[PDB]
Amino acid sequence: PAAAPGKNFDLSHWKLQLPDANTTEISSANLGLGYTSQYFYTDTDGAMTFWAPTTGGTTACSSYPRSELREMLDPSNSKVNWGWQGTHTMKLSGKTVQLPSSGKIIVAQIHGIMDDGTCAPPLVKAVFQDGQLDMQVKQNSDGTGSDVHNYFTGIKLGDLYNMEIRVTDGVAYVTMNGDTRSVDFVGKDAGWKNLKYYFKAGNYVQDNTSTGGSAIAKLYSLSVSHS
Repeated sequence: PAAAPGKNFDLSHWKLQLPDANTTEISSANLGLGYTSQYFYTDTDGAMTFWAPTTGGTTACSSYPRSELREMLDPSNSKVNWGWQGTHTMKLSGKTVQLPSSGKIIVAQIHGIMDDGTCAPPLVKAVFQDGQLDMQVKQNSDGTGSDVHNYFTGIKLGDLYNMEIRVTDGVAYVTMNGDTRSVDFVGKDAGWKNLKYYFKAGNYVQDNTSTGGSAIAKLYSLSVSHS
């Protein structure tokens, strides 16, 4: 077998969340030993790949199944996360190869978290459909209300894309393929100062129907920078 993704990529600052029955989480340490399964594997082109089925497990603060990386500043403490001040950036290149029957998955996020580690809302969701990418940014830190929608066209099922998600001083900057949009989330609602944040990338499958099928998403590069 080809080298597992945590041998190819530096995953020392991520944990992996799975769409198995008991929604399992593989620590950074285990990713580093070379964890691989039907959910997470190195494909023949080298890509780090998710398979998640729509009938998979979903946990307490998720309506849908995922095979997805969750950023761990401190591999042993998921309460260590970053905030609105300074600069925090994820860059990745990827492709979505298979969709569920909904035709929709999420391929990257910035998720909110409370200081005590409890559930908070998502801040940025990279919503992938064949030929429609919506980098949605939440407006209300309490989790009510609608998102600012940011639409990019022409990115097809199977196309390689380049993505950046940066937060600088409470402004979110969302970029597909050199097209950057921004949303001043901390200027829209000072409550965002009271929350912390971490990155996510992989396959969060927006379909939980019994007949939904499964989704495959790939990453060829993934890095996080905290200026």
